[PDB]
Parts: sequence; C-alpha cells; structure tokens
Amino acid sequence: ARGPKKHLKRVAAPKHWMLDKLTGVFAPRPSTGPHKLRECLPLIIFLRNRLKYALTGDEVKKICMQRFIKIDGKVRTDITYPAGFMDVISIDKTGENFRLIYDTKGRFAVHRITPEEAKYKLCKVRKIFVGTKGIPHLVTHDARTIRYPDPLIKVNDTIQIDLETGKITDFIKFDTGNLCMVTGGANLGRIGVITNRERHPGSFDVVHVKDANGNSFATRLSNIFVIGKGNKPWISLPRGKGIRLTIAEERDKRLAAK
Amino acid sequence: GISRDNWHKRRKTGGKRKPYHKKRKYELGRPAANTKIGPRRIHTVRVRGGNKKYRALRLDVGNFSWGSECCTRKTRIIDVVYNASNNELVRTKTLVKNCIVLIDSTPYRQWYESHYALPLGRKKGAKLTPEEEEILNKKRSKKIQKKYDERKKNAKISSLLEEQFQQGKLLACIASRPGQCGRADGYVLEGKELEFYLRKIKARK
Amino acid sequence: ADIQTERAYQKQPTIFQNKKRVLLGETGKEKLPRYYKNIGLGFKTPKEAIEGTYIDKKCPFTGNVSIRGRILSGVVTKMKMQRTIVIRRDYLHYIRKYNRFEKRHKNMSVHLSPCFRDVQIGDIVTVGECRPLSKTVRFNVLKVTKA
RNA sequence: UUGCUGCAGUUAAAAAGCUCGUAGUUGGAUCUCUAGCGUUUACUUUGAAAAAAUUAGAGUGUUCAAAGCAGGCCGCCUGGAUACCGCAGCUAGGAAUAAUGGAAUAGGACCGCGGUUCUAUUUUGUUGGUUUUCGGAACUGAGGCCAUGAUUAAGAGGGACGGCCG
RNA sequence: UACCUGGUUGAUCCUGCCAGUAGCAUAUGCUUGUCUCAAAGAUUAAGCCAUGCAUGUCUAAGUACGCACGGCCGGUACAGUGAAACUGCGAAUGGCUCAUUAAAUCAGUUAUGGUUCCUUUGGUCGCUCGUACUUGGAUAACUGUGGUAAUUCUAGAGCUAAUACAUGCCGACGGGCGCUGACCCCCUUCGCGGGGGGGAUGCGUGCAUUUAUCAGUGGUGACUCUAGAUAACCUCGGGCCGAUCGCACGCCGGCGGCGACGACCCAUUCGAACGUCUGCCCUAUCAACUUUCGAUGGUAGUCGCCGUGCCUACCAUGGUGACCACGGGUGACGGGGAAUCAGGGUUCGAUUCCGGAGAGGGAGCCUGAGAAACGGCUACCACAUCCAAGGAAGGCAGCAGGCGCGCAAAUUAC
Repeated sequence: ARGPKKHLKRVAAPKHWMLDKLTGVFAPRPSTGPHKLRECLPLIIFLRNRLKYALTGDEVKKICMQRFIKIDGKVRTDITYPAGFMDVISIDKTGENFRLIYDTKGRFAVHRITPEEAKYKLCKVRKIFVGTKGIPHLVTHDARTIRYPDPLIKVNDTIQIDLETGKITDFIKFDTGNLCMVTGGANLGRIGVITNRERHPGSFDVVHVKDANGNSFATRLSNIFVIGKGNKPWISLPRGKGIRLTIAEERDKRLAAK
Repeated sequence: GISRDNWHKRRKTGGKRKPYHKKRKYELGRPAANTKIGPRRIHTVRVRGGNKKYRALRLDVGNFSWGSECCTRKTRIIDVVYNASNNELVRTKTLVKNCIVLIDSTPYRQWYESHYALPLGRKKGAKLTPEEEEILNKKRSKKIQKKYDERKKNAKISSLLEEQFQQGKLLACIASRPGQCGRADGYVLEGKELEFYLRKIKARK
Repeated sequence: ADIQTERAYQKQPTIFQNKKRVLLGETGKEKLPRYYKNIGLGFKTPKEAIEGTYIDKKCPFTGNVSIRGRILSGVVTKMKMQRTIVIRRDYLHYIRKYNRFEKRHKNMSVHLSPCFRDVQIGDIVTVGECRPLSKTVRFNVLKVTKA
C-alpha cells in the first residue's frame, strides 16, 4: 500500500502478548522506538494485562499522563511505547521496579527487582564504528549510541550501562564458557553456558549452548545475549532458572503441587 | 510521464508481458539537461525523500585537477572537442560526464611560475610585461635559492603539454555529472590517454 | 591498442597512471600497477588476473563487483557473447501424487571475466551472486573445473 | 467406472499394416584425512529457521455442550502448553543402494637433485650505492622408486571367419 | 465402519453404464415452542445512483486590541474562558470490492557491500578565526462598498500579528595547524660554500557538497569500507553553524535550574522499492518465437533515490524452444485455509489474517517523508444534474437506502 501502516489487527499481533480474540478487532500497535515491533511490549499491555492495574484503555493513559512511570530512569507518557529486553520499568509512586526478562516458555514475565538493581542494565553491542575526527562509536540492541567506548569492546560483546548517566561501568566478552540467554527462535528464554561457535562465512554463525541440567541445544549468533561472566549471572533470573523442563515433569510438578 | 520501469520490456525468452499495475511515481524519469556552454544557469528539482538535485542548464566555469603534481584550480571552460558516446553532442556543445573539453591554461601556468619560476607557454622572444619579472628572476635569501634549486630537478613537464600551454588551453575530461551534481568538475588529460584522445580528435575530422 | 578496443579510454578507476617519473626509471621499463582484490569465500584469485592487461569493470577480481548471496554451479552451453556465457542447471522436481521425479533445466546468462582464457564448452563452472550487471545477468563466474 | 498405491486392450470399447530412428524413460557381474581436505552429487538421520487464526492436542464444571482463555484458595498459589508446517534453500553424521571419474601416443604418482626471470621487505647501531641468502612462484636438463598403470570376458550386444540352408 | 443394493435374460455368468445410498454448499417448498453462537447484493451487471452521514484537530507552552462574557487596579504592554482566521500536523492509515493479472501476483529462502525513509529512541549542535537588550515588508481575521439566476464563487477599500514570509550580529577567540617567507642566531669553512634553529607581513582553515592526488585508527568471508592527510570547489531556483514559546525563581551588572518547539548529519524503529534460488490450472484444431519501432550481450553516457536496455549513441548477432518456448482460454486475484476421506487422492478457496490490485474507462500531474491519491486536481471518452441558455457542478467496488440484473442476499436505526 501507499506510505507506512498505522493500525495492527488483534490476531496479527505477536503471540507472546497473549491477547484474546473477542476483546476487540485491533491491538496496541507498538510505536516506533529502540526495540522492534515484533520483539517489544507496549506499556498498555504491561499495565492493563500483566500488572492488572488498569481495566480499560482510558485508565492506562490516566496512569501514564500523571507521569508516575519511568523506563530506564526517563519519564514516558506514550502508552504504546516499546519497552523490550533488559529495559527497567520504574513505578516511583508505589516504589516497584521491573526488568523485562523472557521466561522459559518464551514471553516477557512480571519479574520484580530491588530498587538498588534498577540503577544499571546489560546491553549487546550491534556494531562499532568511528567517525569525524575519530571518536569511535558503539551502537547497542536498544539503540543507545555511546561515544568513546573501551577499545576491548568488540561486536557481539555485552556492556553494563548506569541508567542515570550514559557510560559503560563494565563489559563481558563473547567467549567459550560464558552464561548466555536466547532472544529468538524455538529456544527463546533458555539460559545456558556457551560450548562453541561454528563460523559459516557468508551465512549465519551457529553456537552450541549447554543448559545447567545437562541439556545441549544450538541457536543462531544474532539470537544470543551474554548475561554472566563464567557461570555467575550479573542480573537476577526469573522464577525458574531459565531451565526448559519438559511437559512430562511440567505435569509431575503441577500434580505434585496439587 | 517518462517511465524507467522493467515491465514494459519483453521477457528474456522473447514473449510479451501484460502489466498488472499502471505507472507509479517512484518509476518516473525527467527530460535530459542538455547542458550548453554559457553563463551559470542552474535550476533545482525536488526529488524522492524530499532531497534536491541541481540541474545545470548552462555552465561556463568549473575546477579541474593537475594530478601529476596535485594542484586544482577554477577555470573557464572554452569548448567541447570530442565525446565518446555520440558525435551529435560535439556539434551541439553539450557537457556530460567523460566528454573531452578544451579549458583555459591561466591558473596552472601562474601556479607553475609562482612554484618553480620556469617559463611555460612563453615564446623565445616575448618581452616580459612588468609584473612576472618579480616571480621569474626575483631575488631572495640563499636558503630559498637552494630550496628552489632542489625543485629545479623534479620540474620537467612532458612534451605533450608544452604545445597546449604555448596555445594557452588544455584538454580536460569531465568527471562530475553536471545534470545531477550541478557543476562541471574533472581532470586535465595526461600521458597515454592524452595521446589516445589527441589521435582520436585528429582522426574525427 | 591491445587492451584498447572502444571509443572511450579504458583504465582501472582506482589506478592512477600519470606519476612524475625521472629518466633513470622512465627509459628503464614501462608497466602500469594492476589492481586486484581477494573475493572472500575461499576462492584463490587466478594468476592471469594479477598478471593480465585486460580491462573489465564487471570482473569480480579486477572490477567493481562484490560477490554476496548464493554460490551455485552450472555447465557451459553457449560462449557466443562478449565476456558472458549461457550456462544450464539440471535438477529433479519431486511429484508427490506419483511419488516420482521429473528432470528440469534452467539456462542463466553469467558474466565470464576475460582472465578465464582457453575455457571450453561442456566443463562445469562455479558461479557467485552479485548486483545486476545487465537485463538478465545477476551471476559472475568464480572458478572453472574441467570435464 | 481415470487405476502412483490400483483398472483394461483374443471374442465385451480397445495393440499402430510393418520395420528403422532422434528426444524421452530404463539399463549386466565386479573395486575392504593432513588452518585446508576427501571425487562430486542424489538418498537417509540430526540441528536452526520458519506470523497468528485454523487443524490435532495439554490444562480449565461455559450450569453441560458448540465455545471461551480463563480461573482456583482463606491479600494469596496459577495458566495462557505442546505437535504438525509439502518442496526448495542453509547445518552435521552414515556410505548400503544409484549416477560420475581419478594413470594408455604416459606432459602418470611419490622422492631428493641443475639452471632463467622476479620478488619478501628481517639483515651489516640509524642512513645512501652494488652483490647475496632465507621466506615464495611458472619454465625446464637428467635421475631413483612404484609388486609401475588396462578386472572379467554376460546362456547382453556388434563384427570376423567356416561349411551349409532356403 | 477400508461396506454396497435395483435395472439387459425364458433363466445363467460377465463387461458396462443408468438408478439408489451418505456428506457439503446455493436456491427453494411446506412447517416453525424455548435458549446460546452466528453467515448475509460474491456469482448475473468492477452496471447506474436521489438523499443523509463516513477526517478532522489546542496544550501552562506558535499568532488573541471579536466586550461574545463578567473580573480586578484603576496611569500597571499582556488578568482568564475563547468564536473566527493565519500557522503546524493529519487526510498515502482505515473501509470496500476481485475487473485486471499465468514465472506475473503470491509462498518459503537469501541480498541491498546497489537505495530512500515522516516519526520515535540515542549521538551531534560555542570543533569554523571572519540593532544583537531582538532587524524588514505584507496579508488574513475584523470593519465597509459590491457583482452573478446560480456553487464550500470572490474583486475593490481601511487597519493589525508570527515558530507564516524574509533579512542578519556579537561571543567561543586566546590561539593552534598547513603554506609563502624579508630579517636574526649557531657550527664547520682563511673565504666561497654547506648544514641546524628563530621570525613580522600576506594566503587558506570546521562539518556537509563535487573532483583529483598521497599513506595504510577500527572492521568484514570479501570494499573503490570507515577514519586520516594534501590541492581546491561550494549552485542567488542559496546547507548546518537557534532573532521562538511556558512554569518556577534565586547567587555575588552579569551568571543559572526544569521543560516545550526547532535543527545539517550519523545510528535506530516503522517500513517501502528493486532484485536471488525453487514452486501454478487447460490448450498442439498454437511448433518455432523475439530483433524494422530494443530483441540478447559489450563500451560511453543520459535519466533515476540507486543496480540494470530504463533510455540515447556506436558496435557485436545474439537470447528462448518437445525438460513444451511463443500464442490462445480461463464461469484465475495468490497464499494461510475449506469440504470430503482407510492408505493414496479429488474438489473448492470473491469472503473477516497476510501480500497484490482499482475507484465508470484510459492518460497527465500539484503538494508531501510517503500518492501517479480519486470522499485531490487537469483533459479526453461514455453517462448524467441545475440553468435566466450567458455558464456552473459530477463519481457508493465506504455505512444505510434505491433502481436495474437475476434462482440468489438485512435497517435511509443508536
């Protein structure tokens, strides 16, 4: 069609939001921002559907327009603003801080953090370039362009940024025997340790990840995010420890709890 | 409604293609800027992405580079002598990229004199008009005399350029698209290609 | 000239061929510096490319053509154009109703760099995808293997 | 009663009057790894990639059901699984089966040996002029060795010759 | 649930079809108590439409001298709510329908190292050495005089705004860095001469743009990548380098915090556009086709946001085809899917999600980041409305509704 699309049909929305069929015809339609439309989360969904604070669409803008909600220590009134992976949502009214981490089954989970941990965030560097009198530059997965990076930071490494400033505190290299998390494909939300990468020139690089419970799986390089140094994570994990336990013991656990 | 679409052409096999959509905007073209020699007349056209494109209708002056010693000067374009694509544009006096153009020799000669102090395009007997004598046979300190004496060895222009300087105009190939960029920039011809274009210009008539 | 067929002058755009040379080097010999690049996917640049005097803007080794996308093969069927050849690609299409195959061929025009000299019909050629070069040419010859 | 699985063609409807022949399809035994490889595929097994809705299918007393994605306990403990996704394109194992070729006027393999041209950019504390080797190529004048190199000869087929036969 | 039964004969065993049997969709007949869920002018005519409605919009924060309201305080430029109009943005999404369309659309897979991109989100924004304590002219709105039978028609007259439209400076600013270079110092030289420092006067300087040269900070599977150096260029149809607004007020005449509008350029998000490989129904009573007027390729340009016969010039004589080209037909939009069903299959898919296309038929274009837009304009062709006959105005395949067409499809509702 002519020009860009403005709407989004409800059934055409990405599955990990878990919008039901009958509520309406349209969906939230995440607006342009740091994270991709397919792999983000509108605040209207997070507030209304996940935290169960707002009932209707009006209550969400009535919350947001009173400027009670910050994303990465910055006030956002846009109810369809895309907050994606590693983004820290802060409610300073009720003093509640959330980090958006994918759960085992492959969706953003309502994972609370201490206010002391809502100071920094981890970020995967997309590229590294230099320009105009050679001040080198870095670009990350949440589109934060940072000047004068540490020259030890190469492409596909992770960096820890203080949210109040815009400067790198510490960084993790992408090497063998490092804790990573999958952010795309069948294995989305699984945490594990790198074993090796198999470089395919002129094509996608494939990496092999071993889980804590002896489960080994492969994934594309683009869908990898280093979260810890060695085996120890630099952030809190969700309810489960990123362990994909199968339907058999899912049933056994559920029936055991009953 | 000039169209640069593929779907109006026949297929590789040779069969006709029936069009499913009528002509779009992004498929448009525009009439050719048949850029003549004359005082600066440049029109601008608003293009895709809301950018501008400088359509030079009549150009007089452009800057060319002497690559062998690396010095670039603004010069009045004299005449178009040879065009590789089509011979009509040589008669119409039309400026396009990779067309051979006689240009004025003033600034290069003035640079050469001011740099080395060796006469170019001067005859055996022309009387030095009172202004150049304080560049050619000017006095200076022994350091600068020695510094210039060192440059004397290097400064040896090829025979092919001498007659052109003596005539007072150089052959120059245009490297900038004057229809799109809106200026007639390029380089003065030298060595193998100078000879190639000389024998080609001579062969044309 | 040997390399000079057309109306316009032929020369590699990166190469400058009008340096100030002193007589000790001028009268000694004459040789233009030949530009070549290494295409990435483990293909050795042929000696005739780094040694040759041919000028071709569509040669992947000695032109402005970057090889990216799919690497295919084909058998040469017609070498009857200027620096481009018609190659044939044979494959079996599986019909699931009958559970049998049918053989099909595709003829594609590929650009053949003038380095690949004394190459005959019938031998197999490995071709690389590049940006479009003409109406029908999208592929460039990377290496030849003799029948 | 459109037959790939799976149909008919002596008389029920049906084998061209007959032979040759290009394309098409099919085709006899046989051969037990040193950052680059191994002769290349088809085949088969695994991996990642592949929109939801739909379909299969887990959980849940819509009062039951078709449905829906909810709900349940006295502020709490939950769920919104999972599978399939032709073909083709990527990825790593297997090497039976089926195609293809590795040395035949030996410019054939493997080993040390003679020279022609050019070049690497370490070297004579740094710096300018000659000559070098080492690092790395095509061309060759010879030499040693290979247990040196051709599977069988189809109750497949062409051709040769022998005495007949109609 | 992997199913059969009647019908040729005087009777028999067959081949074989006609008939029966069940499901699914459209119509239609007669019948019709309760309750939930729910398709619905697709087929024929992408035929034609009266009428009403379907795209508008203001915050403390661009422009408030409409008394349209009352309110201070009365020498306080502007208390406030705010019609109207200028300015900004949107109207390219949504909705409808399936005429077109047969390697086209479209699907899975890859590429832009060959391109643009409003907006959001980051980066950048005294890095440039040369009236500022705020510059200029107009026009709406309003008032007043009008014309025409007529429309969301508009001319003339009198004022007045800017984040509209123009123009344009201090400051950072002291210098540094490349060149040109009279004069001064030092060592050797008897001296000539050779070698090493210091310099006032002129020239240019940053990012973006265009061209040529030199050297090889960070990256790629591979750059003619990115950055750096050098000589210059820089469009009067001019490119950045802020004459703008709001709330809170402070510190020893200046210095400031919190925002909002802007902005050249890079990154990002939403895309879009061109491509790569493989895949489509029937037809030989379509066997050779394409190349005069571009067919296939080569060199040079033009045009375009870029790659390219996209187009022009000059050359070559190619490119596809019984593995079905080319041509014709389609009661053909393509997929995700639907019905049926042992296993295999057959048939349908206008229709709610994705992609494409068109607004009666073609064609051309303004504005804009985005349109070859039709609830934008301009012309012709076909239909048709008003009329004082001079001229004016058209687009339901948006929602209702009507006519037509037909076997075939709902309310001018809130």
